[PDB]
Amino acid sequence: MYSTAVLLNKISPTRDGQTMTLADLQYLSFSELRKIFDDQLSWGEARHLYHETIEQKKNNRLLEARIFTRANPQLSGAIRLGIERDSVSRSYDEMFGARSSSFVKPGSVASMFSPAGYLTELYREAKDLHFSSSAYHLDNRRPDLAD
Amino acid sequence: IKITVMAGSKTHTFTASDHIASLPANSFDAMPYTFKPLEIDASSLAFTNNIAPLDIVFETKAKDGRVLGKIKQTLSVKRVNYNPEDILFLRETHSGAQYMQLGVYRIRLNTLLASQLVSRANTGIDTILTMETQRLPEPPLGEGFFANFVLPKYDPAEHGDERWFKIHIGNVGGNTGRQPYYSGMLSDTSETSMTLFVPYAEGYYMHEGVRLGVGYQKITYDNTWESAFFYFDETKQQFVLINDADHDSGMTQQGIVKNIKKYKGFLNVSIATGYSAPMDFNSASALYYWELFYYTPMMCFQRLLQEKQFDEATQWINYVYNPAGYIVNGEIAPWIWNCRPLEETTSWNANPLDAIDPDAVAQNDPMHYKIATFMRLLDQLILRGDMAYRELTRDALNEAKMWYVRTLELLGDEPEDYGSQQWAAPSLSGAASQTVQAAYQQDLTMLGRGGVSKNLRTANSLVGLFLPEYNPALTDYWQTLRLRLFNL
Amino acid sequence: VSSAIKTTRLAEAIAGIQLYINRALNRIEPNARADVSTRQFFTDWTVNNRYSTWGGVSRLVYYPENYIDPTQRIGQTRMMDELLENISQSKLSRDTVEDAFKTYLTRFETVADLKVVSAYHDNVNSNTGLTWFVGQTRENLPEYYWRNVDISRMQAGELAANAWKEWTKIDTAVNPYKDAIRPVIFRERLHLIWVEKEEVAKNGTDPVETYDRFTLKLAFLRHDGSWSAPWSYDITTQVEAVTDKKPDTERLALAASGFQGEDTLLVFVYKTGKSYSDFGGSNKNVAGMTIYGDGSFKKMENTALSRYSQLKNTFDIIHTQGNDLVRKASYRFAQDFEVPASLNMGSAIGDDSLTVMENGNIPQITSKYSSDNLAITLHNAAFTVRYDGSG
Amino acid sequence: NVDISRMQAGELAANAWKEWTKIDTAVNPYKDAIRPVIFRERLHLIWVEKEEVAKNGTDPVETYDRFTLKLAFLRHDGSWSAPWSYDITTQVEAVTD
Amino acid sequence: YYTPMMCFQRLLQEKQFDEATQWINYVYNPAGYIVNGEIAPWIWNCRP
Amino acid sequence: LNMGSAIGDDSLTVMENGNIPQITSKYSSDNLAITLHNAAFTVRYDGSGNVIRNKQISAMKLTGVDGKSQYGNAFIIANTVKHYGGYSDLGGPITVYNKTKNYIASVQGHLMNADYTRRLILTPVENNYYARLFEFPFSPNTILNTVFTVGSNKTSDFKKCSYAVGGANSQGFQIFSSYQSSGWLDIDTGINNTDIKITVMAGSKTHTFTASDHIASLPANSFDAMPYTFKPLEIDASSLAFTN
Amino acid sequence: VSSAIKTTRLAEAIAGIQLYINRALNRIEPNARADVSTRQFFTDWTVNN
Amino acid sequence: LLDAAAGQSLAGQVLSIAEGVADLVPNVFGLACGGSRWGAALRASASVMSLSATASQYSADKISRSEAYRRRRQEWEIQRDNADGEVKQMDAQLESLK
Amino acid sequence: LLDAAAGQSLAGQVLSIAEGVADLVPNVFGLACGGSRWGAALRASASVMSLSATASQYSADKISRSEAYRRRRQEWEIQRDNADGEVKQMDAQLESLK
Repeated sequence: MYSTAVLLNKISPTRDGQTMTLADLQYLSFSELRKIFDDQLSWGEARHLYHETIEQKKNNRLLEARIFTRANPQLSGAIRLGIERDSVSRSYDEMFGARSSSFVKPGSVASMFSPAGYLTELYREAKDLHFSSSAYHLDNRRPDLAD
Repeated sequence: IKITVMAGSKTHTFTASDHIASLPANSFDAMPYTFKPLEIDASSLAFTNNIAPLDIVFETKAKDGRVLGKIKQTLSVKRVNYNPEDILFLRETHSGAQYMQLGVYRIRLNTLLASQLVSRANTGIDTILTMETQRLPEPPLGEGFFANFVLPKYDPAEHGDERWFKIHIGNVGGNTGRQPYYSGMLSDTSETSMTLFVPYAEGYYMHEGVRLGVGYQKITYDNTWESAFFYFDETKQQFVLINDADHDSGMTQQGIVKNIKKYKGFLNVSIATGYSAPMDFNSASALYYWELFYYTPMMCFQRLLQEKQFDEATQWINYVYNPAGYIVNGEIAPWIWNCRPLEETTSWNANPLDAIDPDAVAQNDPMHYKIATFMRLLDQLILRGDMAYRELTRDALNEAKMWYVRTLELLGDEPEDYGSQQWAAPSLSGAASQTVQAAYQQDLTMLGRGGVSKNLRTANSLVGLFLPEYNPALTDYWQTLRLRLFNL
Repeated sequence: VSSAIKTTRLAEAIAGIQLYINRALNRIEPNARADVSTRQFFTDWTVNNRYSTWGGVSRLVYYPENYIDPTQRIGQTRMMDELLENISQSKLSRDTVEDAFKTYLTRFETVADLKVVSAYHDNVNSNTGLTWFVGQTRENLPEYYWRNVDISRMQAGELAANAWKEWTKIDTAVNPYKDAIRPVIFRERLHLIWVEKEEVAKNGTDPVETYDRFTLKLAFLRHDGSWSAPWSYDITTQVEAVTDKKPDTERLALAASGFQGEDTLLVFVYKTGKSYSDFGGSNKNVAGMTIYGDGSFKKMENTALSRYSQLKNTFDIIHTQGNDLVRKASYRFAQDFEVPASLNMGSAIGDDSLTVMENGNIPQITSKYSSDNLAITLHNAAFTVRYDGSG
Repeated sequence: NVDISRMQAGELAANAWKEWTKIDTAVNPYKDAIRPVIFRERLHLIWVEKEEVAKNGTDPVETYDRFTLKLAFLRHDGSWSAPWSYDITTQVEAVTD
Repeated sequence: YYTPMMCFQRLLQEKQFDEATQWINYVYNPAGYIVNGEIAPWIWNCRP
Repeated sequence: LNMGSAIGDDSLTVMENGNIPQITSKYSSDNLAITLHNAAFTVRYDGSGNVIRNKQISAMKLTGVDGKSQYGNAFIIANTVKHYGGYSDLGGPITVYNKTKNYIASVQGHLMNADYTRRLILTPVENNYYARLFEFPFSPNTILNTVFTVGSNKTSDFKKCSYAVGGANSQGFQIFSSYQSSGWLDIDTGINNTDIKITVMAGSKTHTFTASDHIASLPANSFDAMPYTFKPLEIDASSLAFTN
Repeated sequence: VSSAIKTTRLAEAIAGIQLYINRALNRIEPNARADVSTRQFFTDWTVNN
Repeated sequence: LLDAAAGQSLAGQVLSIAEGVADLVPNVFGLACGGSRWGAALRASASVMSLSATASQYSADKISRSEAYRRRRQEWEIQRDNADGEVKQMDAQLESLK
Repeated sequence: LLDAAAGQSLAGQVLSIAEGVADLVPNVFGLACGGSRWGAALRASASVMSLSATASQYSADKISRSEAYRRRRQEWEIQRDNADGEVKQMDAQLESLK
C-alpha cells in the first residue's frame, strides 16, 4: 500500500550523501528500524521497509546460489550436457572475475561454511548487543577479537 | 498526554485537557486513561489498490521530556469495489476448459489430461511417461488468438542500462492505457521469442483494436502505430495484424484508416494460426503434473533400489534421466532429459526461502533436481559394483570394475582447489564489516535486474568475502571410486 | 581448565562469543539492547547456537540436493502416501509396482477430472485475499472437493504455482440440487452451503398432491479437518417464489456472502437472468436469508433486503451473446468501506526502565460514509501508565 | 476379448484369446439387455433395468414398467465406476408397442 | 498450561529436544517473548 | 497426427514440434478428400549436446563486423574439438571461419588475466610462435566472442592451423589456453524457401507444398526457432490401394 | 594393474568391448553412430552387458 | 494376501455411496406415496470411514510383518558372520597346535 | 497407519448420530402416513459405542507395537555394550600375549 521508493526517500540520505538503499538495511531488526527512524516512519511504513528488505535479502541469496550451482567445476561432467550459462552468469563474471570459479575444498578457512565463516556471522550480530558505553561490550571486554 | 491520528494529509490531535472522559487517580500505581469517542475525518486517504493506512499514536511525556510511553500502530481501511470489470467470474468453454477472469487477465482453473492418459495406459506405462505426453496441448481459454513476438539481442545503445523488458496490452475493456501483460529479460547472445494469448469478446476492443507493445526504459515504444495492433474481421471471421508493414490504407476495428506504420521494438510480430499451447508446469495443476512425471518415478526408483531390485529400478529412473538417450519412433531423441520441466528448467515456486524446505528450493531452481537425480544414478552404479565385488569370482570382479569405470566416466575428472591460496586473510572485524556486506549486496541487487559493470573489474584488493565450497557428497563419490579401483 | 585439553584460536573465539550471546539473550548481563536482541539471527538461535546446525541451514540454499528425499516431501499428496504404503513391502515384483502405479492413476484421474462449480472471495475487493473453490467429480457420485488460491501474489495476471493449494475431499454426505453448492467464510472458518430437493406430499388430502421441498444446509470445517452436522432450513416458499413455480425450466441459483462487521451470513436465492434490478419491493426474483452465529435464521424483509442491493454484481448471469452460463464469485460484504472492528495497541516500555504503558487498545471502531466523506469513530480508546521496570 | 487380426483362414491361435474376468459392480439387467462398448478408449458396460412403478395421485392406481439405462466404465485399477443413469421408458414403450 | 507441558514432556522423553523447547516456550522462556517485533514486558507467558 | 522431432546433420540443427492438429474427411460423389489443417513445424539451430552445440552455434550467433546477421553465410568448423594445453583450461578458443565474409569468430568461457595482453594465434605447431598464419588482437583486452576480419581468402591457411591459441603473448610465449581441431566440416546456413516442403502420397498421386506458395506467414530469418505454419493442405485421396 | 591379477584372452576381449560399448552409448566418445546404437542388442543392454 | 484384503476393503466404498444415493429415491407410489430412506446418505459416509479404517489396519499388518522379516534376516546375517569367525578362528588355532 | 485407522473409526460417530435423527422423520404421506424408524436413535447410540471400542483397539495396538520396538532397542544397546567390552578385553589380552 506504500511505495518503497518514497519510503527510502523519506529516510534518505544515509549520512553519506547517497540514496539509502534496501541493502543498507540488511542488517538491523524491525525494532532497530522502528527505533532509529521513529520520526520519519509510521508503524506501517517501518513494517513495509523491513519486509521488503528481507525479500531483497532472500532474492540476492537465491541469485548467488543460482550462479554458483552452474559454475561448479565438479559438474563437468556428463551432466554438463544439460547445463546452460545464464546471461546473468556472464555479467557476474565480468564484474567479479574468477570469483564464481574459485571453489575451495571443504575444511578450508576460505569457505563460506567454514568455522571462520561461522565466527564472522557470530561476531557481526553479537557485536552490538551492548552499547559502547558498557563494560560488557564485546570489543571492550576482549579488544583482541576485532583484530 | 495526547492521542494523535493521521488520515492522509489531515492530522487530528486529542489531549488529556479536552477529550478525557474521567481522569484517573493521581498516583504512582496504574493510571488508566479512557478517552471520549474520537471522531476522525478520513476523506484525504491515499487509496492505493483500494486500501489506505490510518496511523494512530499513543504518547505520554513527562515535563522532564522523558517518553513515559509511546505506541505506534497503523490501521488498514479497505474500499469496497463491486465493479463488473473488477469482479471475478468463471466461464467454461465448450471444449471443457474452465478459466477464471479478472478484467483483462484469464487464468486456467482445471485440466483435461486424464482422458488422454487412458489410451496411453492401454499400452504399457512406458507410453504414459514420455516427452510427447508432457507436451500435450490444452484447449484455449475462450475466444481469442495467439500472437508470436520476437525481441532483439540486448543493445545498451537502444535499450539502456538494464536488459529487462515489459510488454503491455492496450485497448481492452474500457481502459485506453497501458496494462502490464508480460515481463522478462533480454539475452546478450541471441533473440528471445514468445507466444502470448490475447483474449477477445464482442465489443471488447476499442478504436483501431488492441495494442501489444514493448518497453525497455530509456525508451517505450507506445507512440502512434508503434505497438502491434490486432482486430477481429467480421467478414473473414479471423484475427488480422493491422500494421505488419506500412500501409496507405488498411481495415481496422473502426473502418478504414489512412496512415498505417509498422510496429517498432519487435523484430517480428505475427499471428499463430491453429496454435494450441502445451500444458504449463506452473499452472494450478503443476503439483499433480510434477508428481505424475517426476516425483512418482523417483519414489519407485528409490524403493526398488532399497530392496536391491537394480534392473527394475533402472527402468523407472530412465523415465526421467538416461545418459544413453531415449528411443522415440525408432530414433534417438534430441532432448537430454526426458522429464520436460527439467529439460526446460521450469520454475514453479516463487518463495522457496519462506521456510526451511529443501524441496521448495529445488522447485524454485529445478536445476537442483537434475543434480539430485544424477547423484541417485551414481548411487545405483556404485551399489551395483559393491555387490558384484563381494561375489569374489573373476566374472564378478570384472563386472565390478565395469560399474566403477562407468561411474567415473560420468563424473569426469575431479577439479583442484583454485581459490584457497589466493585468499587474503582478513581481520575478524573486516569480514564482519557492514560496508563490505552492503557493497556486495548492492552488486547482487543491480545484477538481478540489469548487469551494469561500469569499471568492470572489481580490483581484487577489494575482497574480504568468502568463497564457494565444493559439494562434499560429490568429492566422496570420487574418493570411493579411487579406493575401489586401487583395491581391484 | 587443565593444560591437557587443546583447542584452536578460531574454535575458542566461537566458544567465547557463543557464551556471550547466551548471557545477553537470557538477561544475565544488564543493559542488553532489546532492539538488537530481536534480530533474525538471534530469533533462530535454536539452530544458530551450534556450528553443526548453522552449517546445515546455510548449505540448504546452495546444495538442497543433499537433503532431498524421494519418499517424503512437504506437500506430498495423499494419493502419493497411498502409493508408498502399497510398495512398502520388501519383495517388490515388477508387476507389483505396476499394479500400485495403476491404483495411483485411478486417484489421479478422479482429482484431475474435477471441475469448478462455485467460488467465494474472502475480501471486499479483488486486490488481496484468498479465493475459495468447490469442485465436482466427473463420475456419477456426489463427491466434492475444495481448495483456495492467494491472488495477492498476482503480478500482471500470472500466478505462481505455490500460491495454489491441494484439492481436499469433503466427507459429510452432500447431495445438492443441480449445482447449488458453494463455499463461504464466516466466523473466520470455511463453511459449505448447499440446497437439497426431496419429494414430499401433503397429508390428509383425498387428491394426493406431491410437491418438491427445498432445504438449505450449512456445515463448517472443524479444527481437525472433519465436517460438522449441517444446519437445515426450509426454503420451499422462496424457491417457488423466485422461480415463478417453475424450478425445472429456470435455473435456481445460490449466493452466500459473509458480513463480518455484523457477524452474520447473508444468503440469497434468485432466478438466473441477464441482469438484476435492486432488491425488494417490486423485484420478486430475489429472496434472502440472514443466518446468525448460533445457527438461527431470519427471513429478510423488504427494508433489510434493499441494504444489500450492490451485491447483485456477484450473482450468476446469462451471457447475452449466446446462452452461456457465466458464474461469478461471491464476495464478503461491507457497507461502503471495511475497517477492523477493534485494534489492540499492546504495551511499551518507558525511558530508563522507569515507566510502562499498559493495556492500550481501541475496543470499537465504526465507519460512516454519508454524502462523499468517510467518518471513522474510535470508541473507548484507553491505556494505562505505571511506574515499573521490566524486571 | 479376442484379437481377430491374428486370424489366418478362419483359424485362431489360443493366445489371441483373453481370460474371463468377473464384473463386480451390482448389475441387474432386464432379460438379456447388457452389452460391452468402447469409447473414450476404455471398456464400458451398458445395460437396462426394469422396475415396477405407479403414477402418484390417481384414484385408479395404474402400474407401469420403468426402464432405466445404465452406463459404467472400467477404471485404471480394474474396479468399476458408479453407473450413469437415464430414463428411457418413453423410448421402450414406443418401440415395443 | 497443562497441554503445552504434556507435549514438552513427551517430546523430551523421545529426545526431540528442539521441538520440546518450542512447546515449553509457550509458558516460560528466559529470553523473553517477541510481541509486535519487541520483547514483551512479562516474565511468564502463561497468564495465571 | 503428431510428427515429433528430428536431429539434423552434424548435430548442428534440430526440427521440433511437428504435428497436424486437425485432419478432416469428406466423401462426396465417389472421390475421397482429406484435408490437413494447420500443419506446422519449427527449425532451430541447436546441437543435441556436445562441443558443436555450445561453442560453434554461439560463434555463428555473434554479430558480424559489417553489422549483425551472419545468418545465411557459409562456414567451416572443426568436427571435434578438445582442450590441448596452456596455463589453464579456459572456455577455449573455438574458432569458426566465415567463408562468405572472410571472418574468424572465436568463443571463450573465461579469461585468465585482464591486465595481460591477449590475442588470437593460429599455428600448426602450438609451441612455435614463428610458425603462425593468423594473429588478431582483442578489440577490448577484456572480451570474449569476437570476430576478426581475415581480410583475404585464407581458407587453406585456416585449415592448416590446428591448435587455436588464445593466450598469444610475446612476454616469453605465454600460451594461456589452446584447443585441438581434428577434422573440418563445410556447411552453408542459407535456406531456400522452395526447399522447405511438405510432401504427401495418396496411392499414385503426389502432392508437394513448399514454403514459397502454401505458407501462411513466413518466420523471422534468424538462428533461433523458425516456426513454419502452412495453409490447409487439400489432398485428393481417390487412388489409394485399399487392401483389406 | 598389478601382475598378480590374471585373466584369459577371450575374457579380456569381452571386458574391453564391453567398456567400448558403454563409452559409445553414453555419448562419451564423439561421432558415435546413432543409427547403430538403436539395434535390439543395445536396447537390451541392461541384460546383454 | 493382506495387500489384497486392504484393496478389497477400499473396493466397497463406491458401492456404499451408490446405495445411499439409490435409497434416497421414494419407492412407494399411488395415493399413499413416499418411502425414502432419509439417512441413507449419512449411513453411506459413515460406512466408508469404517472401510477406510479396516483397510488401514490391513495395510499396517502387511508392513509390520514385512519389516519383522527384514529384522529377522539381519539377525541371520550376524549369526552367519559369527559362524564365519568361528571357522577362521579355529583354523588359526590349528596352526598353533601343529 | 494404525493411528489413522483409529481416527477414521472415530470419524463415523457424528454421521451415525445424524442418521438416527434423520430417520426419525416420517417418510410416507397421503391417507397412509408414518414410516418413522422408532429405534433409529437407539441404534445410532449403539453404533457409536462399537466405533469407540474399535478405535480404542486400534490405538492400543499402535502403542503396543511402539513399546515393543523400544524394548527391542534396549536389547540391542546391551548387545552393543557387550561387544564393546569384548573388544576392550581382547586388546588387553594382546598386551599380555606380547
